[PDB]
Amino acid sequence: STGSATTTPIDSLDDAYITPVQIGTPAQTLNLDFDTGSSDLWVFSSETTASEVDGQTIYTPSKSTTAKLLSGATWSISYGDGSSSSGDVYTDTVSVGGLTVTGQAVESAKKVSSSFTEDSTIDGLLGLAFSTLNTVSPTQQKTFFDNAKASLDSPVFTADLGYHAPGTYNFGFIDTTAYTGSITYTAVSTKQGFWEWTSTGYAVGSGTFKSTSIDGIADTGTTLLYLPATVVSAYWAQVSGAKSSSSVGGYVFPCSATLPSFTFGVGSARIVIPGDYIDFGPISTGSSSCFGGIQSSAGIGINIFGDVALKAAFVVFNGATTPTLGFASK
Repeated sequence: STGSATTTPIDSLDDAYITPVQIGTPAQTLNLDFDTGSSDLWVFSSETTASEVDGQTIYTPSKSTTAKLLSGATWSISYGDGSSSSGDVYTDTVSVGGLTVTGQAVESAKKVSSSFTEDSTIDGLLGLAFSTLNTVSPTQQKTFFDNAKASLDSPVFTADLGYHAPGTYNFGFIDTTAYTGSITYTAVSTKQGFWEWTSTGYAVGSGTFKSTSIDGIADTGTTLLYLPATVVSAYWAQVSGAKSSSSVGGYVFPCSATLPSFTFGVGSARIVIPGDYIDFGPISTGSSSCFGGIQSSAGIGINIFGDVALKAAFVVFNGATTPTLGFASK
């Protein structure tokens, strides 16, 4: 089997991407944030504290003839950005772009933190990291991909995120028309539960490539590119007037600037992030100070190849017995 679904930016900045997901019978379609940095499929629901729902579409398990309470199961998650959610668990039928999994754990939120409530466009998350990170207790549950894998034509999914435009998540096949050149594959460590890999280096603008190993995670659920402070300083040093602002919480730059590109290495291959992808607009409405899309990972504890990086590539998440990651230009 295969599936193919369009993923759409939530706003004009590409702060996140939403993908429609069918849950239950008859289908209830929710727009979920596909997150290769976590492993829970959780949704706003009829059980969510009413004051914490503001415009989201909810899953109502009582209206699904295929929903079954997973007795005794609870979940609770906290994300790298400080947000969180928790609740109980149903199993139900879940379909993404024509690919159907029966008996998928659908984690129903009883509580969500403010940042989720405040984002009306995201109805929940669909985790695509390794199932070892799944938070369901006392019986850990499998991700949608893990459940689908054996049925797929090939045990892979691909992320093709757009810049200021829709893109695609495919399951079970590589669309060879979706990228240019060849796909370069690179080793993955699953020891922390992430799609963790090592970039071979970077360049700033038309500058020379610096060969250096940069361990990090491919994370569709993180907006920005978080890299070591040395690398980030080298980038922003090429932007007149850019500075790290402790009050804002990162590098800012004059909105009048033209940003240089940023290149990262995948083996001997190179992925070029155009400068415009690195502009996240005014820090507050009407400001002429703009927020940068490349930020320091210092104090996160890990480097994160988030959407800023991934959207410059066609990315293969290869879930073979020994997983790997592939990157192609597009």
